[PDB]
Parts: sequence; structure tokens; C-alpha cells
Amino acid sequence: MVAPLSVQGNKILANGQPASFSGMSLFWSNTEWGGEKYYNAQVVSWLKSDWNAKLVRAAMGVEDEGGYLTDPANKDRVTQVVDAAIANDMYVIIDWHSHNAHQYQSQAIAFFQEMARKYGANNHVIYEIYNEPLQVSWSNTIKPYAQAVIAAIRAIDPDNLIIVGTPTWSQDVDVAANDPITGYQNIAYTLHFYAGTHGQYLRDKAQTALNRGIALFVTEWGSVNANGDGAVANSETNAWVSFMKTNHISNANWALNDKVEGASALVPGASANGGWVNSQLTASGALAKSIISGWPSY
Repeated sequence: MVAPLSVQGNKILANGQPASFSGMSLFWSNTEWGGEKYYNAQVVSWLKSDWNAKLVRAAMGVEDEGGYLTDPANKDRVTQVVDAAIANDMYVIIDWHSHNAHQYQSQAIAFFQEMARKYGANNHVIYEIYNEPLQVSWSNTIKPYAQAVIAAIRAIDPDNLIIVGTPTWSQDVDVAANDPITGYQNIAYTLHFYAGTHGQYLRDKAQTALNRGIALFVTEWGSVNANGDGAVANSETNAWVSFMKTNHISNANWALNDKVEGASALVPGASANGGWVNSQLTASGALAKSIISGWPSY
């Protein structure tokens, strides 16, 4: 049984102590976007057995073409991954993979209510309600949306973590920390980085947020450039890894996918059902597996 997770100040706790978990993000769930083939039980069990992953993220597209708003089959793919995470005793992040979620509050509420009713009794579930807000106000745009969605989840699932996206593609955790979400337990805040583009400047905003007493979760990170492509930046990735290990920050690498781009963990044609030998991982994938499998035990 995975531990129920909670927040106290800047820490996510398991069994009364800071704990952190490392794994992979799936790519966009969207129909015809390629990554959908990896949303299955075999992939989830392989990530556990071969990568020693403790976490998987289901990245459910929303207003993007082929996403949940126009194609509900996206949610069936999410369900497959959630069921498989629970069966494999892995945490699972249910991600509303939107850039504009404040426009779709009632849809988000209805979706997270269903997810909470069905899955809320499990320790495994982590709700991520707003992937990557753009250059929009924390106080006036994101936080009202978050308050409403959190109220709806908490009425059903009083405990399990809810992770809230932050301004500028989930960079401005320092801004969120000056106006945190109150009145509900076990709320944390999203930080996203790509080590080819982001370094100490972004680490400093993260440190500021931590010092101001909010907890961070890296629901998405890449070893490559911020556009999802380019060379693996080994040195800067190791810097980010140390930062996350020091501060007990959970992390999901982008992405378990076979598209030709730097962020893909897999070569094109890597099997939809797992079993990948090392020579079928990309430089990004091999580094991701190394970080995940070497993540602290707790």
C-alpha cells in the first residue's frame, strides 16, 4: 500500500516524514497525437518492473485538438492508466493538460468530481487541475479557478493531493506563494522546467516559494530545451535533480513517447506494450530511467 500523502508547510509527507517519488509523464492523451498508444496496463507495469518508477502521469488533453472537451475517449485512456497504477501500487497524477483551464471551469469540476467519486478512496491518486497556465494573473485568473475546483474535489475526497499550476508555464511558484490557496488541506503547487533552457534563475524562484512555506511538485520536466526538442543537457539536469532530492520534490519526466523530438524517451516504433531494451531509449529516456531508478527509497 502506497502511503497517503499530505502537505505540511513546504513538505509533502508520508507516514509523518518528508517523502518524494519519481516517474514518467505520458505524452498528450489526445486522439491521433501518437502517445495515446502507451496509455495501457503493460506500460505502467513495465515502468514499475524495469524502471522502478513510483509514479506515472496521465496527461489528458483538454482544449487542444483531439482532447477531452471534443473527444471523451481521452478519459477512457486516463482510466486505464489509473486502474493500472493502483494495481501496481504506483502513484498516478490525473492531469487536466490545459493552457486555458479557467475557461472550462464547469467541465473541470464535472471531470474531477467523477474522478474523486470513483478513485478518491485510493492513496494512489494525485489531482493536477491546471497543467500550464500562460502569462495570466495568479490572483485574478488561476486562483479563482483553483478554489472552485478544489472545493468540488474536497467535498468528495478530503485528503488526496491537489497540485495547482502557476503562471508562465508553471514557473511563477514565487508569485503563488505570496497568495496561497487556503481553507483546504494538502494543496501543492506546480513547477515545470526544461534543463536546456531553465537553470538557477528558476531554481531561485522555487527556493523563494519553499522559503515562503508552500510545497512544490514537478509534475513535468525535460532534460532538453523548453520546446520539447534539442540535445540532452546533462550537467543542468543533474543540478535540478540535486535540488529536487534536497527539497523532497516529486518529479515526472516528459515524455514516455516515440515522436522524433528530444523530449521523447523512446525511439520511433518502441512497442506500445513496453519491454523496451536499453538501445530503444533515447538519450533523454536513458537519463530519465537512471534518475527514476536511482531516486531515494524512503
